[PDB]
Amino acid sequence: SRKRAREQPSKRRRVE
Amino acid sequence: GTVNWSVEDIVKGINSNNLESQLQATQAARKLLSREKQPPIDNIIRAGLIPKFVSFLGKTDCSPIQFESAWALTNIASGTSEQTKAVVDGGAIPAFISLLASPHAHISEQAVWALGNIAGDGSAFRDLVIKHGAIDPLLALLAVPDLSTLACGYLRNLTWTLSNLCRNKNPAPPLDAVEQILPTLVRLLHHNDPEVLADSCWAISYLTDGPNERIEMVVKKGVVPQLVKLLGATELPIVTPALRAIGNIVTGTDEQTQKVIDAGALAVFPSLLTNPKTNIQKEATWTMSNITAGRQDQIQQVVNHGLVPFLVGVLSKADFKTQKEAAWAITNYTSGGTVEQIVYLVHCGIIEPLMNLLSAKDTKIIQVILDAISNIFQAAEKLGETEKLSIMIEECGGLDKIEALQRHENESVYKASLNLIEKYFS
Repeated sequence: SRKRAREQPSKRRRVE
Repeated sequence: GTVNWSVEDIVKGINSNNLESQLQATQAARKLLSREKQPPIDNIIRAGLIPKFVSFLGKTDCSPIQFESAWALTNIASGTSEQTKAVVDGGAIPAFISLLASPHAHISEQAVWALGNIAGDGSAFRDLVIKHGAIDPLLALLAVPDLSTLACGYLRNLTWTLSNLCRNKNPAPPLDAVEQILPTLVRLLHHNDPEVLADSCWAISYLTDGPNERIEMVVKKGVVPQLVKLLGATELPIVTPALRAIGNIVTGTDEQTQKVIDAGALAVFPSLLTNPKTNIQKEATWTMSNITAGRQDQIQQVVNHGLVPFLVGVLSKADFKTQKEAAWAITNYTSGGTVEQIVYLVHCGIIEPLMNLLSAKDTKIIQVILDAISNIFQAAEKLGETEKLSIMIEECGGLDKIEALQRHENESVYKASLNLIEKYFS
């Protein structure tokens, strides 16, 4: 076929 | 009180065998680890504090130390893979899963968050969190008749953690885990909080980033109409993953692609293809290129929605990466389209911007464009209009770009290019 393959953080620190 | 303790003093308090002293020291550790700049994560690990923190997670009679240690460990696990590994190596996974059942919302919430950081490390820890049985108690927290009754911060953390269970490849998440999560994810995808919607869309984008069998699992859940709706959101953090998920789905079968079209996605594309965010334009143009790689009736829908002029526009002026997706969209269109569809494309003005891109210093886009031109000439042959096309190309200066390409280093370029000149220009 002609189909082709080709910002949320993976981790978050709790601050304050 | 517990502000700016040294690690040495934290160690002293933790080693005291006085639970209240240990609580004060754990809180002090939490404050070091929660500070705005450069938390001393490695220093805390080197001090050997992780096993103590993990033991404190089980202190049911002292909910404050459960909370403080949960927060401390969450932040250690938020760091590098080695830092996350230290937390896992200390036995934290089952201890956090046990805390999901805590009567204290702020504690169960912290456990949700910590497990999200651990799963977020990559496929191995994601799958290990799943093996320890995290999914059933996570989903149980969302088993309410109306999600609106839950605290919004609480709901956002649960959604984010669930999205990390859907994330990553090599391998993708276990099929049974995906099936187990999907119904709750669909419910979150209909919830009216912008952050829950964004993270739900991210999760769906991960689940659709794979083989057609994975796409089908999602499409079958009937989420495409809701994705198309979110595609029209005013919040960029929602539009971005909604568009990625839609883009992923149209890499699938012609039938999966058709669900996207039936849901009304094409009507959103005039705005997506002119979006002031470069990344949105690029993703939308990539998506269009996979739709024009579809059936002739799907190409016809692209035509009917008036999207061909928008493709001419992106080809004429856009970030170069987007222009390359547009070149692909055109080559696919000309490869699969009818003669009539191809004629329509030329009438929309595709030739001049196509020729202008032949001066790009990118071998791939040159090959893609020469292919398109060849495809368009083949259509001209069927109408006996190779000359008219030959003239259009000369007039916009395309011929002495093609002529110059006959001397190009890449074999295909010089070769295709030679072919075109003799064949239609000689």
